[PDB]
Amino acid sequence: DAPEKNYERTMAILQIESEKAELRLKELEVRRLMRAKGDGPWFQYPTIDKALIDHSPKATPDN
Amino acid sequence: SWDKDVYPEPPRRTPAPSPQTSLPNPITYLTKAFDLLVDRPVTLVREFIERQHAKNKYYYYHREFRRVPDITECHEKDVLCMFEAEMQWKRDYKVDQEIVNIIQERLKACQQREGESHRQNCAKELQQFTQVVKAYQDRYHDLGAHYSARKCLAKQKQRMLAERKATKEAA
Repeated sequence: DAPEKNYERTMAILQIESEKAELRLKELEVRRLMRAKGDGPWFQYPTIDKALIDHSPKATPDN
Repeated sequence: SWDKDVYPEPPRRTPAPSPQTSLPNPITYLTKAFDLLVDRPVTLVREFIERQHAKNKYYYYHREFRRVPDITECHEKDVLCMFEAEMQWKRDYKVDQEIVNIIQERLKACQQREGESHRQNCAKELQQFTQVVKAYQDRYHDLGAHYSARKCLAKQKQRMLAERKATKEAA
């Protein structure tokens, strides 16, 4: 291979791998913030549905 | 051939043959025999091969590297620039190594050709060798086997802070 081919192929390899490395660091920081705060779409543990609640006028008024 | 400025030789001064005795030395006969028997067939074969070279004259070139930005103007953890800076510094490192090798060849050739008086007659080559070894040692020594342009720049910053502190404490 030419030294041009090896050189610019190495530059493309380094761009792809540096982008993957910065994205892995971003992925870890996103996981840390979402587990700590719980305001993201991940770690949304289930709660109780409010559609199960019956809002009909019951037998006694104080409820 | 080569360049006589990068590889200097002082002019050859051979003395004239001044025979004092009457006995003929064998060396003139041996030089004539080496010219007739040996030098002329070698010259004929070299002329034949050189005439075969002249039938197809093509060329090889010297590889030019244009100057990319060095490691000082590369951002931290920016591999697309500091890769180019690292390769540039490694090529400059090979070049500086070969410069030191050329000056070693000058020192050794002076120590041979000046004979017994080489301690006087090779002070210029010794001073050039001392300068280039001092510069090479300030530039690339003690870096380690994982040498990089970051290591060399950190060594240069350490040496410059030492020089600046030695200047300020001598103010």
